[PDB]
Formats: sequence, C-alpha cells, structure tokens
Amino acid sequence: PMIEFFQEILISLKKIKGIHGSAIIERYGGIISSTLPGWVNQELIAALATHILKISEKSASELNLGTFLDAIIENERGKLLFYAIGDKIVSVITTHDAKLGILDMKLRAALEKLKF
Amino acid sequence: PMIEFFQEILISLKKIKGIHGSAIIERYGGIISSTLPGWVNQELIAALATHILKISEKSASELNLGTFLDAIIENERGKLLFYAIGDKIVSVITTHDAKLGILDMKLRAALEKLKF
Ligand SMILES: [Zn+2]
Ligand SMILES: [Zn+2]
Ligand SMILES: [Zn+2]
Ligand SMILES: [Zn+2]
Ligand SMILES: [Zn+2]
Ligand SMILES: [Zn+2]
Ligand SMILES: [Zn+2]
Ligand SMILES: [Zn+2]
Repeated sequence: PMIEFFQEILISLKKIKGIHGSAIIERYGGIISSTLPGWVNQELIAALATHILKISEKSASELNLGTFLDAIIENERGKLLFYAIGDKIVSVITTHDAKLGILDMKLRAALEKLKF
Repeated sequence: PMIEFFQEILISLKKIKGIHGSAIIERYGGIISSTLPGWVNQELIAALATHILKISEKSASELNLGTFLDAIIENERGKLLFYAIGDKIVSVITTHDAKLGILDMKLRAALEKLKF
C-alpha cells in the first residue's frame, strides 16, 4: 500500500526528460522502491545516498548552514541527485544532456507528493 | 605570481550574485588560495572537498559515469559547490536564495580561466 504509493511517484518522474531511473531509500538505510534501469547497482546507490547524507549533514551542522536538503553529483556521462524529503532519500540518475535548472525544478514539483 | 593569478580568479567569482566566498584546494587537501569569510572554518572546507571528491570519483567509475566534474550540496541556509578543474578543487559557499541555474552557468564560465 505504502510501497505502491512510492512506485507511482517514481513513475511520475519518468515524464521528466533526462531521467534514467530513481529510487526511494530509507534514511541511513536500504532501498524501499526502485526504478533504476538495471546497469545500476542498487546497493551501491544506497551506500552512496547514506554516505552523502552523513557527509552533508555533519558538514552542514558545523558550517551553520542548517539542515540538508539535496545533493547533486555532475559527471561527464550522468548526474546523481539525492533529495532528502521527510523521512526518505530520493536518488535519481540522469543523462549528461539534462539541464540542471529545469531538472531540479521539475523534480521538486513532483516530489512534493512525498510530503506527508 | 601564481597565488596572484589564483586570487584574481577568486575575486572574479565575487561578481556572481549570492557568492559568499571561494577557495582553491589541492586534491591533496591543502588550501592554496582562499577568499572565504572568517566564520567559515577553512580546515573543514578542505576536508569536505577532498572527501566529496573521493566519494564522487569512486562512485562515478563504478557506475561508468566518466570523470567527476562538480558536486553541489544544497542546505537550508546555504550551498556548497565543489568544482574539479584540472589538479585543483574550487570550493564555493553561496546563499540559499541564489538560483542554482544561473549560478552554475556563470561559475563554469569564470572557472575556465583556471585551465592552462
Ligand atoms: Zn534510460
Ligand atoms: Zn565519509
Ligand atoms: Zn545516461
Ligand atoms: Zn505523516
Ligand atoms: Zn557574503
Ligand atoms: Zn567516506
Ligand atoms: Zn549565507
Ligand atoms: Zn599548463
């Protein structure tokens, strides 16, 4: 029921152009629902999402920047986004062609349905 | 001579809207040139930059994403941008209100002068 609500949200992200896949990860935990395309190791993305959350939140605590919102990793052949929404981490893998500004605005509008 | 050229690059970053400061960090872990304000702990930013590079490079190769370009941490009261330009990491601390789109675009334009 709750996992089926997570799935229909990861499907809504598919309309956004540039997205290969996405995943709902528990805070400092494992993957709850996935859409990643298969050439992606899910346990690798999960370990990356918890390592960034731990890195970003500790440094945000000492730099007086407040609470962690989201992280972006731009590589030459793809991008890695990690959104902290409520109790979850939303990892998203994109193309290199994707424009970060439109991409970030499109994800933030669709991920508001994950606030409850 | 070279620290003069480095400092002049960081000063041109001040023209972009929302930039608090920036620093040139060697991938080894030492700050070469810095325009960061007094409230920022520079030893922390250098440790943050080298670890994020370590994680973003280790993940990009295992996920076949190519070479690491830049990493962005969006927080409640600020942003942390880390750009990999050649042998060096360019840390940038900005305001939360700064638009990520026009800031990422102007930054890459001003940081092209770092390739020689
Ligand atoms: Zn795909
Ligand atoms: Zn770490
Ligand atoms: Zn791709
Ligand atoms: Zn609730
Ligand atoms: Zn300032
Ligand atoms: Zn680590
Ligand atoms: Zn600020
Ligand atoms: Zn040269």
